Amino acid sequence: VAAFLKNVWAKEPVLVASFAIAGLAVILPTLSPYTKYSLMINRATPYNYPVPLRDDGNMPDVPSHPQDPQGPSLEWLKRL
Amino acid sequence: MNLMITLLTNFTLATLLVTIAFWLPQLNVYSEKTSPDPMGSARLPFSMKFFLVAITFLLFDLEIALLLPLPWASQTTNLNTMLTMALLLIFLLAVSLAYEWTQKGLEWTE
Amino acid sequence: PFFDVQKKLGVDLDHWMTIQSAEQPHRIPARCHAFEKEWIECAHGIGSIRAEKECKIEFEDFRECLLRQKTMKRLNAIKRQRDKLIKEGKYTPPPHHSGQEDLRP
Amino acid sequence: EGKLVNQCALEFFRQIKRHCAEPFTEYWTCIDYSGLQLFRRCRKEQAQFDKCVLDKL
Amino acid sequence: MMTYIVFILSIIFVMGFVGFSSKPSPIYGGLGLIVSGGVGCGIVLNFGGSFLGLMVFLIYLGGMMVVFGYTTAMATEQYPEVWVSNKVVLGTFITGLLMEFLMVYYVLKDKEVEIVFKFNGMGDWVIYDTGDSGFFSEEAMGIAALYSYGTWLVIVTGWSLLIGVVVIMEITRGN
Amino acid sequence: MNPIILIIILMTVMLGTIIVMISTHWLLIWIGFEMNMLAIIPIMMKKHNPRATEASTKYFLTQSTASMLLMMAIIINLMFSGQWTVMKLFNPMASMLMTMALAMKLGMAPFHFWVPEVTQGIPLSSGLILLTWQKLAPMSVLYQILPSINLDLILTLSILSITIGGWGGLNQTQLRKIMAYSSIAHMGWMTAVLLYNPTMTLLNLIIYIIMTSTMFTLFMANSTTTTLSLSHTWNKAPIMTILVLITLLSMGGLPPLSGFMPKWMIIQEMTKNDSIILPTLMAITALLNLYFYMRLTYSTALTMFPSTNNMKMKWQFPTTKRMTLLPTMTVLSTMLLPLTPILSILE
Amino acid sequence: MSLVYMNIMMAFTVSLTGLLMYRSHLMSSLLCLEGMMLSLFILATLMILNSHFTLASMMPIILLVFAACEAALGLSLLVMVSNTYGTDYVQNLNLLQC
Amino acid sequence: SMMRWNRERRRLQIEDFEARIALMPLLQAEKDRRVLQMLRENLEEEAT
Amino acid sequence: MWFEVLPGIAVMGVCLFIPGMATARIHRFSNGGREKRVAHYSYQWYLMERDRRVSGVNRYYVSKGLENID
Amino acid sequence: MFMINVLTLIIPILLAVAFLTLVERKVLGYMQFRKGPNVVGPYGLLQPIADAIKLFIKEPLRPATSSISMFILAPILALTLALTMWIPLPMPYPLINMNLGVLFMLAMSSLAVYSILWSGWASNSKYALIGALRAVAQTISYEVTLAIILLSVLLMNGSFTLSTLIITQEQVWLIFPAWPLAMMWFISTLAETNRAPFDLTEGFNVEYAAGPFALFFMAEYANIIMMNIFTTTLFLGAFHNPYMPELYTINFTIKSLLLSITFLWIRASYPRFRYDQLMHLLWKNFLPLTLALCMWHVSLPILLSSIPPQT
Ligand SMILES: CCCCCCCCCCCCCCCCCC(=O)OC[C@H](COP(=O)([O-])OCC[N+](C)(C)C)OC(=O)CCCCCCCCCCCCCCCCC
Ligand SMILES: CCCCCCCCCCCCCCCCCC(=O)OC[C@H](COP(=O)(O)OCCN)OC(=O)CCCCCCCCCCCCCCCCC
Ligand SMILES: CCCCCCCCCCCCCCCCCC(=O)OC[C@H](COP(=O)(O)OCCN)OC(=O)CCCCCCCCCCCCCCCCC
Ligand SMILES: CCCCCCCCCCCCCCCCCC(=O)OC[C@H](COP(=O)(O)OCCN)OC(=O)CCCCCCCCCCCCCCCCC
Ligand SMILES: CCCCCCCCCCCCCCCCCC(=O)OC[C@H](COP(=O)(O)OCCN)OC(=O)CCCCCCCCCCCCCCCCC
Repeated sequence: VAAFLKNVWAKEPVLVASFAIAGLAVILPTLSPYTKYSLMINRATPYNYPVPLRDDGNMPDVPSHPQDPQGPSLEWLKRL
Repeated sequence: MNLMITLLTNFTLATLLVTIAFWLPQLNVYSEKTSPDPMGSARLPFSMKFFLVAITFLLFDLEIALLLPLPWASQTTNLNTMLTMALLLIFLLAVSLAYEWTQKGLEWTE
Repeated sequence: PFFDVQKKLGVDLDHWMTIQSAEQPHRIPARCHAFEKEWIECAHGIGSIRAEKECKIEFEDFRECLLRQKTMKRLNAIKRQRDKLIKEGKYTPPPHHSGQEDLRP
Repeated sequence: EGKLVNQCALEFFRQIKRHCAEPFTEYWTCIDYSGLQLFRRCRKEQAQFDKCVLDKL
Repeated sequence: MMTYIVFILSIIFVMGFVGFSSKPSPIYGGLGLIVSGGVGCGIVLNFGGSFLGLMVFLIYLGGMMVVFGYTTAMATEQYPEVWVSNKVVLGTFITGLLMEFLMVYYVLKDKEVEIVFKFNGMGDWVIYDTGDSGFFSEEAMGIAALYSYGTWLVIVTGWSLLIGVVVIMEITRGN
Repeated sequence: MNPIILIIILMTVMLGTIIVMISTHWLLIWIGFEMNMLAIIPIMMKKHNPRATEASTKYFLTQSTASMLLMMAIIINLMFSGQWTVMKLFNPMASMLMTMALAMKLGMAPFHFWVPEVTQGIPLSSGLILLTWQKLAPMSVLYQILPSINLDLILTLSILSITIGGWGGLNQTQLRKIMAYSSIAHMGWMTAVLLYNPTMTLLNLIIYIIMTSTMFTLFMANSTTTTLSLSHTWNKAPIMTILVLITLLSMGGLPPLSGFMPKWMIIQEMTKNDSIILPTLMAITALLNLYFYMRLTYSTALTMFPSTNNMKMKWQFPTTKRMTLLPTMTVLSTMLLPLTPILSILE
Repeated sequence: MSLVYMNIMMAFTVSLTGLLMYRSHLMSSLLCLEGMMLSLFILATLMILNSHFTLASMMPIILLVFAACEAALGLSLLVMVSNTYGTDYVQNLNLLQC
Repeated sequence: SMMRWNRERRRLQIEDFEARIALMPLLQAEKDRRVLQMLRENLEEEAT
Repeated sequence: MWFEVLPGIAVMGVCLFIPGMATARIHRFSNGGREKRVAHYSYQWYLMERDRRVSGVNRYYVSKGLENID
Repeated sequence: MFMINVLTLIIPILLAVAFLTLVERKVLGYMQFRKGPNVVGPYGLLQPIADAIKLFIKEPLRPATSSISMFILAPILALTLALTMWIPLPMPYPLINMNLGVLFMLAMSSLAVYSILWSGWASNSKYALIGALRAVAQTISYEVTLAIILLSVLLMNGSFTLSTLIITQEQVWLIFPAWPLAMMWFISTLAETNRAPFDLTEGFNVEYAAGPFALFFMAEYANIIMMNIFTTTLFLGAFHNPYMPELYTINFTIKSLLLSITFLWIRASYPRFRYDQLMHLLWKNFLPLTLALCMWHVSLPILLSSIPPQT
């Protein structure tokens, strides 16, 4: 499992490089901390119009102006 | 519109250069020549290996046709599913390549 | 033999591509989102036999939204009458259909 | 309501035209040059327009 | 004249199949199908289907019709044709193709305008630019959704392509 | 063929039929038919002889034409309905195209002209698959689109299929072509009762698959492909002699055997709907099938016996062949008629 | 119905009539079959782009890929025929008359 | 380097999209008045 | 010696420099001294046709500023 | 005004292809310890003009063609696809600015094998047909890794736009995160155009005259210059100031000349592959590494949160 690895690195380095790159491409998106930021950036990219809501009277988490405190903020994206 | 004009101008320049290349030395009255290669009168034998590499091109080209919208699919919200299906398509292209390997399909044009 | 595995197990294998009114990427509407939504909500759950004769108005509105055969028929009628009146010399086109009016926005 | 939009947009631009028409003109000319109209090519004119707007308005 | 252009291409498209459904040869059949693929791709591209037209070129024409011409050229043993000096070897080609465009322009006659003008599409047919879409081709994002939404579709398609490789390698063995 | 590759290809055939059976979408119907054809093409070429390549070529041409006509019917449905649910079709042009395409995939007449050829070109197990498993997917689509199927067209195809599958069985000594014309006649029987009671369609399908599988399993157990080669069964394995022929007496449609179970039930659903002439004509043609197949029964259980001397050597060796489910399928293809009201499980 | 759809259907039926009257070769049959597939691609594409139905835009590519794989299968069948007789003639494919 | 620059380009894409979002009410009101102008003109010329 | 290849390389380099310089100067000539408007998307084309309508002379590249509002 | 722009693209392409023959013969001269042409013009600057006037009045071979139409449509298609590959190339702004210029170029280069195939069948020779089938198999083989490498690189771009590819590389060259893709791309473009050491046609279109051979020749060299410019834009993308586009134009011109002379310097250095050895190079060396790097450049912007913008 180690002498076989040295043998296949001696005979066929192309397939060893291919299986190593493919194995890292499989495992490393889960072992990474920055993978969640890909999800967050792709879900915070505004392709549509943010259709507003009628104010029924009791919605504390929804702002009234873009320059309000509450609302989803992208301080993490500006700073990183 | 500009693309169609550009294609038409490229086609016109191509046909003009072909027409000049055929009609300009046919001004010459050089000689009418007679008496018409590694085979003289042999038929063509078919080769199975050339057809195998043509169909291998076609099947991997279909797999590439599936792989083509990946720079657009990177922008989606369901990145775990998108990554799984992208890796699954490239893995199936690799499994098709390994099956082409081990059944001696890539031999004498390896 | 319609073995509805997708309703037994609770998987969505091909329901998402089926109708236009389903969840589209980036919330893109179809051209006939309202008409197909009304034909589906009309004809839901009552079966095909009742759905043919009891939702024909919504279905014909949706078919005419798809093919636009009545709208193309109406535009051909109006354009034919307009061409006949321009040919007879009994009508003149307005400036806002001839191209001398410096469009709105 | 749409006309209300077209009532409030003009009063947006008039309030730029009374106070800060020249940094705004220098800014939208550099916006107007680019083919894709990049914000990333016009940062000093953006800083001048934002500075003059935060001051005068 | 320029308005009816998709319709014009469609007419040429129909005529293109009469190039090879009459079947003069498999090689000229492939040539007529390539020309028909190009003009049907022009029909696709003139509705804003840019990616699908480039799939016609890249996968149908440059991917598959290459293989059809390749397999045809490994069969149907060839023979020479007329090879006199330039009054035959290119002059007959130019007169024949001018008669082909004469046939293309020749069908737009009084039996055509009774269908064209009574059922005028151009003016109200091509409606792909009906309003705004945004910062994205809707057709591009619909093809992009093959990976997030089309999980089962990609599974059965990749399985069919793997089985296609296996099936071709089993039937083309002879043993 | 590599046995792992054989298992993968057979599971792909089953997967294509299952994708046609479970899908609510037309593209997946088309994908399942494409997968089914693509995977069944090496099953026909298991032996690599020119008759299998000819059979696979004819099968590819017919099934590909049927697949393209199916996709044109789907496209015309998307015109006149804007949707993709596998339900009734919203244009009788698309209905006629899908009915013609499914009749081509089943090999119903007048699109029957590939069924006795291809079944002749291929081995007995691949012919078994072609005449049992490949019926299941187009009959499932016909089960799911019957509010749009034209009555006159499906009855025309049904009675033409029964007449041509009847008069095909005269001039044949090949067992595989006789099973193919029996296939054509039984598909006419199945699509006769489709717009009246599709439970009897599924009953006829299950009884047909059981009888066809019993017959092909007996043909594989004896390795006989012609009538004249079947005629030596009495001297080699005498228990094999009658089971073929009581199963074929079932396949004609003859009481008290269970092959009388479909046709009678079909008549039992067509005299309800005031059609008296049409089941009368179809079952007179079934008696014509009895005529030719009873002549084959006389050929094997009686007159044309005589043996050759090398048969004496076959007496010193039993069948080591897998006769898989052959007693079960032989019991289920004859003695099922006293359990005829089991058909309610097929609703 | 509509006009350009009628043209694409006319091409489909013309390549069908070429696919139903064989002259000499099997390659002519495969070419008419793939002209049918091409017309199916064109007509599906114009419907899907017309209605702005977004998720079906992957459908013609699917309709391409499978069917192109189908064509590959057909080409391989032709090759095996041309390895037995030397030509791809459909009249060499008549041994299953008996 | 591609990490930092693709992240910055995503921030620029969000800035351009917010410019679009801030302009969409005016463009939608002008689009509404555009189509109603043209349909009223088509109605009056249809009536004459 | 080795610098003898440089006239041909220079001629080929001028022949490659001419198309890009040419299309940049034509884009600045036909668009009011500026770049050509890139409309890859429907929003860019919508703003572009809005410019063509607000300019009044059927030309998108005539920019109307604050002088066109009161 | 647009036709002026089309002519100022297509005439300097033909002049650059004409003088590429001079640059090739001079650089291959000095690398082979000899001189290249210097007698005809001053330092050889009239050798392309003399060669062109020689080839365009040379006798046609009176070809025994198996077809008229494919014999005429193979040089026509070769020149048309040689010219139309240039129209989306951003220099820094292309002739046809299209959203899918990369995919357009991949499609129009995948269509370029029909000139080879129609030249092969339009000859009566079975040996020329066998050579044409081998060339077609080689070219469609290497188009696979063209497509996969090109896709893997454009996973860092955001879209198939060639002008966006200039915006992508404003901070770093794209050869730094993608040099294995760069070197396999470069050998793959070397093997597309049947360029040495992949030139087994000199180891199919000899049925033609010398004039139509000059047409196939100049289409091949236009493809060489075009793929060098496309590789320059794709991996060594230059700095661009929108107020002075000539900086980008001179910069990618110098890089394109260096990469074309790198083709000229590869062809004067190596022996040819045997045919199965370059099929081994594609199907058993470049294709596993290329698929692994395709998986890598899919999954890498997801794990590094470096997913490029769509627009
Ligand atoms: C874009 C601008 C240009 C880019 C650069 C290109 C310019 C330089 C050109 C030089 C001249 C080329 C002449 C022709 C070349 C043709 C022959 C040739 O070289 O064939 C290719 C050769 C072929 O090798 P071969 O032919 O010797 O192999 C023999 C094979 N067997 C034994 C089976 C017979 O090499 C390759 O295929 C390698 C390609 C590049 C690989 C890059 C890998 C990067 C590293 C990955 C990770 C590895 C470690 C493992 C994981 C570690 C993790 C930490
Ligand atoms: C799980 C991650 C994703 C994996 C899938 C994606 C992979 C991308 C690359 C696809 C490659 C497709 C083709 C692979 C075929 C493998 C079989 C093979 O090549 O066997 C033959 C070979 C012996 O060489 P030979 O036969 O002589 O070659 C002819 C020329 N001389 O035999 C060999 O050379 C041995 C080759 C197999 C063993 C290689 C081991 C590499 C290990 C690298 C480190 C660990 C990586 C982690 C994953 C484990 C991978 C095994
Ligand atoms: C509502 C109902 C829904 C549907 C219900 C279920 C429908 C089932 C339809 C079954 C169709 C089966 C077709 C045949 C099996 C498929 C695989 C196959 O062919 O296996 C046979 C196998 C091949 O072995 P091989 O080595 O190739 O033999 C040839 C000589 N060398 O081995 C042999 O050749 C050995 C010989 C015996 C093979 C017997 C196979 C019988 C299988 C069918 C059983 C009966 C049907 C199922 C039960 C009733 C339900 C209808
Ligand atoms: C973007 C860059 C593109 C660059 C392309 C051009 C590259 C080459 C640049 C110029 C190189 C030198 C050209 C002159 C070569 C020598 C010609 C000459 O003088 O030949 C002498 C010959 C004999 O005449 P005779 O009078 O008898 O001499 C005895 C002395 N009394 O008399 C004659 O031969 C007669 C006179 C002929 C003169 C021909 C000169 C060359 C023509 C080139 C045309 C194309 C130029 C570029 C066009 C596009 C740009 C404007
Ligand atoms: C043997 C015959 C002769 C052989 C030599 C000549 C033919 C072969 C060589 C030339 C090939 C022609 C290719 C034509 C289409 C190329 C693809 C294409 O149009 O892509 C560009 C573009 C898509 O990009 P995108 O930015 O999305 O579009 C603008 C959106 N804002 O889309 C557009 O810009 C769309 C522009 C309008 C549509 C153009 C339609 C062209 C005419 C129809 C096809 C003509 C060729 C037919 C025969 C082909 C034979 C191979």
